[PDB]
Amino acid sequence: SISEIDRSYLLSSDRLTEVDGNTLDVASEEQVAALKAQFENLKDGDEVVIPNGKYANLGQVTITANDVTIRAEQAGAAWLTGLIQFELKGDDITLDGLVFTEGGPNERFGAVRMMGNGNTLQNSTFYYFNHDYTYEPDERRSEYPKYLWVSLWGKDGKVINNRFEGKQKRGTLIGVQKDDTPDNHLIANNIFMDQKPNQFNEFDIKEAIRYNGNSWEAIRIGDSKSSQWDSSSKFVNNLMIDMDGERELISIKSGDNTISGNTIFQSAALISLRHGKGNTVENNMILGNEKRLTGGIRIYDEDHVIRNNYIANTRGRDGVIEGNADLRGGIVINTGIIDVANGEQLDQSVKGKELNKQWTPKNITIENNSLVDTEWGIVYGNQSHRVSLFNNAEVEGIYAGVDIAFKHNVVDNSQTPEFVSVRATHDFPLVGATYTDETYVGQVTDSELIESYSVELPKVTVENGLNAYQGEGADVSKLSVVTAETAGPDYVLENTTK
Ligand SMILES: O=C(O)[C@@H]1O[C@@H](O[C@H]2[C@H](O)[C@H](O)[C@H](O[C@H]3[C@H](O)[C@H](O)[C@H](O[C@H]4[C@H](O)[C@H](O)[C@H](O)O[C@H]4C(=O)O)O[C@H]3C(=O)O)O[C@H]2C(=O)O)[C@@H](O)[C@@H](O)[C@@H]1O
Repeated sequence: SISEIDRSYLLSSDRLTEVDGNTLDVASEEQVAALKAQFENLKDGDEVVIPNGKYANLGQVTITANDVTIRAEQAGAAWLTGLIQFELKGDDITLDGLVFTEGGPNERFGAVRMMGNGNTLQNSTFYYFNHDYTYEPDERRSEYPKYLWVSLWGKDGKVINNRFEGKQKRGTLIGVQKDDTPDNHLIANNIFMDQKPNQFNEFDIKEAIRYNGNSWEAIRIGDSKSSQWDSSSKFVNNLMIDMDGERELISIKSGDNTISGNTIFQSAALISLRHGKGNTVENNMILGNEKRLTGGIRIYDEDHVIRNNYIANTRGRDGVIEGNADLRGGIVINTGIIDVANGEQLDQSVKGKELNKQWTPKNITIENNSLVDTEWGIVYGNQSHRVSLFNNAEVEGIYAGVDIAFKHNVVDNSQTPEFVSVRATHDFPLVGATYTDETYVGQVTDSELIESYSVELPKVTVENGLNAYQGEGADVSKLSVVTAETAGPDYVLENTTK
């Protein structure tokens, strides 16, 4: 039952083999060199099968061949340590069953740079791959370097059935580096665990905290320069546990993406529609389990669809680092810095309103969500933005969300009705908000901004440990918890080192 879920349950499956790292032999400098030549002399259609063992410091491994598979002889038993980057330049390259641990990326765009079309990373495990690369506050501004683990630069990439555990230095774990056309990447059925910041005193440098405490996402799809183009990528059916990197768990920074059906458990980080248009966030199960600074989804930009999510037991309103508009709750409609009600846009040529700034939300559909025991439920934004991560001046000119349509949502704080189910604010009234058959039980601040809603719960049943509200809220038929029965590789590792 929902409240009783824990990591052990989420991570258990009888399908999983144990791979003992202690039973693996360390390849010699000679054997590593030989493995390396094999990689680089591949012909199209070939396979490289890596004998069980631990292989230190492969370094820069460039794959130019098409239609090749690089795989462990036994899944999980080819451990790649020290510095390594697979740079996948050919099309239709598959990496399969690899382990990256006790080492770090040889170049900052990750252990795996998926640059061709149809590249795949599957059944693989990253375990605390935070080591061996220089990691210092820089001379210019005391900024620590961002190192990713996987990056996607081509088309039709798939990152499926992997485990990405313990990313604990700065940098997004997966980055999509796209161009002007749709990418159609699939990031699905992965396990993400234990990302967290400030494990190496990065935050001790107080003047640099706004940026040093930023760029710890689990995934970033697109970026500010590319954000006004469609990616059409999918982040679906993933299991995320104790992912606490930063304010954004997932940063969507491009258009037409799907972020749906993921289970997000005790993660102090929000799905963030940061830049770009027309993104859809549906059927996710966000189970905060009462952990501080958990939350659902925060929203900038236009045309998004947020429907049928189940967001439960979340806590906390204000992130610890200031000036980053870090306002949390179940669903947060951010302020931005442009007058969208009069058609204003962000624009790379307009000083102060560049594409990396804050697009006031507009034309948002928020329907059939169930928010259960959320300390801050639907939060209408009031943040004051800074000019940039590096300029701490406050922007004068802050606007509220526009044309926000709420329908059939249920915010059920019947357990602790002192919790704020809907946080409206006369400081920033929404413009053209509509309310259709909303149900809000618990505190509603500035309720006179809201035309109508019901304060009486429909009939409530429990189906599969979820609340089902008769005729309203998230349809529980569309919802299920992702566990290691479908997510992650088909093995677990023993005798690893952080
Ligand atoms: O969430 C907020 O309310 C808000 O978020 C912060 O803004 C966004 C902006 O896009 C900002 O520029 C910044 O993104 C940078 C950053 O450097 C990030 O790591 C990423 O870098 C990518 C990108 O492809 C780059 O071109 C690059 O060379 O490296 C990549 C990398 O992964 O290293 O994207 C760039 C960028 O595209 O501009 O942070 C963003 C974010 O965190 O969501 C900021 O306004 C913050 O104060 C505020 O909290």
